[PDB]
Amino acid sequence: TCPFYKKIPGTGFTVDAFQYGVVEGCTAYFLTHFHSDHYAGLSKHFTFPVYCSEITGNLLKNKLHVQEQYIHPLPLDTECIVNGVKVVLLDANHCPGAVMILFYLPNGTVILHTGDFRADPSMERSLLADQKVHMLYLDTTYCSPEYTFPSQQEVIRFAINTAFEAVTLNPHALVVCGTYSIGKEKVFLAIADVLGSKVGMSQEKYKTLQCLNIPEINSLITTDMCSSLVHLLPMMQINFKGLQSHLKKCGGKYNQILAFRPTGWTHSNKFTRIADVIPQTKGNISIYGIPYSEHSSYLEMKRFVQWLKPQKIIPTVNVGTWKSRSTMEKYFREWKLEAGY
Ligand code: NI
Repeated sequence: TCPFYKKIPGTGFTVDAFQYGVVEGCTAYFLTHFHSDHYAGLSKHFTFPVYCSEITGNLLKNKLHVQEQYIHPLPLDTECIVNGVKVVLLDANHCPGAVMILFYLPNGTVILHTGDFRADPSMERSLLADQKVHMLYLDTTYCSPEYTFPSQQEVIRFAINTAFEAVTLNPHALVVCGTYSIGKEKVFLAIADVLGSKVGMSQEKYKTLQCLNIPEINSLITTDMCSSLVHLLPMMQINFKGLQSHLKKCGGKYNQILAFRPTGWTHSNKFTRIADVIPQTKGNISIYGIPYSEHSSYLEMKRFVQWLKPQKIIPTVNVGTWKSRSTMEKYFREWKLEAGY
């Protein structure tokens, strides 16, 4: 059965609720982004209306084989009427195609669902500035003060310089980047760009990337591994065993691997700076774990919520334990008392 935080009161709408069969009363199913916990249950046999961004729609069609007739793509930053209710989709600053959804209820209530997001001060000058929000359905992935990490810009600087230095010292070095879903493409794109290379990958991943409306993508990626010195591999394969095995396959083209594992937060954050991060090393192979997040830090989240001043907050992540729920409500109350709403 569909949980309460996936239902929108006073509508026939659900959000990211595809793994429960047919939901009684649902006239339209919203999908915020193309990540598997969120699309879980969609397939080519689905026969209800799906509302989403253009990019999420390209991926539903080509990767999941959902039929064209049930795909309703909406432009961003645009007031749209769906089943007689006004809605707006806004960029979530998560992965490609990810959105937040504003719902204007027929009774005058205004709801924001964030989907997954990385809060940013630029959201404070979207269409959110222009009216009040009564309920906030919030991505609470990192809702605790210990969850710190650098900006995406700083992480990317670190990766580019690490790669450029290593390959300038040893032109026979190969760079490998891990991936298991969409998101974080800037990591491998920025490294490839500084090395004057395209990114090589499997046919299945090249297909996924072609769905994303990235400018000049055909100049940036390829299925021809041999021509490229940046390779993507499934994240599971980013270990000494996997990478050794991969180095064999390149046929004496390369004598060293430098690899990057993008993670969310890791406890190495609580002591060490991005400047100071070191790899794990075995022989001619080095693996760097880098903290490239596409979710809000605690500080980013707190700033967004204090600016929005919602009357009620409904969390959508970490909801399964009494201790998590209780911890989150405490931070909400401090935030509210500090800012005066
Ligand atoms: Ni996500």
